[PDB]
Amino acid sequence: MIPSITAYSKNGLKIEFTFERSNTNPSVTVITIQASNSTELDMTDFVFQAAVPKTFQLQLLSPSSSVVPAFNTGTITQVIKVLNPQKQQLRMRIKLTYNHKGSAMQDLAEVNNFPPQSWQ
Ligand SMILES: [Xe]
Ligand SMILES: [Xe]
Repeated sequence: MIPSITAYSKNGLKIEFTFERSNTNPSVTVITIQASNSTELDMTDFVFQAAVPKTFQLQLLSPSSSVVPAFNTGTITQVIKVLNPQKQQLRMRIKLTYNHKGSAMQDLAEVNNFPPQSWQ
């Protein structure tokens, strides 16, 4: 009912967002993030961070793990709750940090493709 989106897809790392409206607080959208890794090597010590504009509040819940396993063999799932008291267009800056092939990777990206249903 809220379309899912690919929030990020780069360097073998894909982050999908699925959305649900909170049953508790109709101003809250619950985003379930799924990180997957299409590469041959695990992405370890993986950390998702996000920031949203001033009018919103965010709660990031604990991720399912810290490894995005190679070959799409599973995902990291993590829930972000977004409170949007002013029904503003949701947009988000995400920061992804992980190790891959022994190297520290980090990328900052904007997610500006939130479906209207996620914030209207
Ligand atoms: Xe994640
Ligand atoms: Xe960020």
